[PDB]
Amino acid sequence: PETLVKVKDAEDQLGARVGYIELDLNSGKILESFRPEERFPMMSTFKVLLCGAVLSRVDAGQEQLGRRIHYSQNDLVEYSPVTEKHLTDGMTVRELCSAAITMSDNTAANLLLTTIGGPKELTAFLHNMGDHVTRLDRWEPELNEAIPNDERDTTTPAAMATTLRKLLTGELLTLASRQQLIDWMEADKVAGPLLRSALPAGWFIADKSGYGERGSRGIIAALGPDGKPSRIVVIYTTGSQATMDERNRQIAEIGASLIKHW
Repeated sequence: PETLVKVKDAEDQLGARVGYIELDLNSGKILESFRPEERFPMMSTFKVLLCGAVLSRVDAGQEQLGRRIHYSQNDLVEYSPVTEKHLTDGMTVRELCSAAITMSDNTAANLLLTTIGGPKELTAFLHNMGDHVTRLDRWEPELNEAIPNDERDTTTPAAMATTLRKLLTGELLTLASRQQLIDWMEADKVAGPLLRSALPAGWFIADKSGYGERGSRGIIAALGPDGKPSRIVVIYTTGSQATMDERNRQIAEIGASLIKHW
C-alpha cells in the first residue's frame, strides 16, 4: 500500500493529479495503478513512440538508420542541443533518434516527425498497433502547452504503459529494433533526478522523461534488478504550480517506494 499512498500524498502536496502505472513486463498486466484512464500531456515521453514509428519504417525498408538528413539553422526550435551542432554535416536518422531520446532534442523530434509524415501519422501508427487512446497533434514545442482538458498530445498512464511494453518486447518490431530502442533509453542523460536517483547498484533502467507547461512532468521506464528490466513504470503529472525541483523529488520518492516494495 505504501506506493499508492506516496502517489496520493504527491497529489496533495503538488495540488495536482498524478497518474501512475506499474506493469509486469512479462504478462503485460497492471500490478498497480492510479488514474489509469485519465489523460495527461506526453511532453517529451512521446519521443520514444516517435522512434518506434521510425524503427517500424526501418524494419519495412521505408527508412534507413544511416540515412543522412541535412537541415538549416532556420529549422532549429528551442532546446536543440545536439542538432545545433551539426549544421554543416547533418545527422543520420540513428543520430536523430539518439538525440531525441538521450538528450530530448526538439529539432531532432521535429525532423523525425517529418520523416513519418507528422503528428497524424504517429497517431495512425499507434492506432494500428492497438493504441486507440494516445494521440499526437502538434509539433515541438507547441505540444507541451498542457491546456487543461485539452486532449491534444495526450496519453493515459495505462495506454502509454501497454504501448511501451509492445514496442520494447512485443511482436511489432524486429529484435534488432527493440534492442536499439531500449539501448537509446538506457542512455538517457536528461532524467538524472527522477527514477534513476532511486535506483540501487546493479539495477537496469531505460527511460524517457518529459516536462512542459503548467507543471507538466513525467517519465516512462523499463527497470529491474540483476541488470534486467522486469517492469514498466509510467508516472505523469500536470497542473501543479510546484517547481521543477519538487516535481522531480516527488517522482523520485514514488520510485524509492516501488523499488523498496518490489
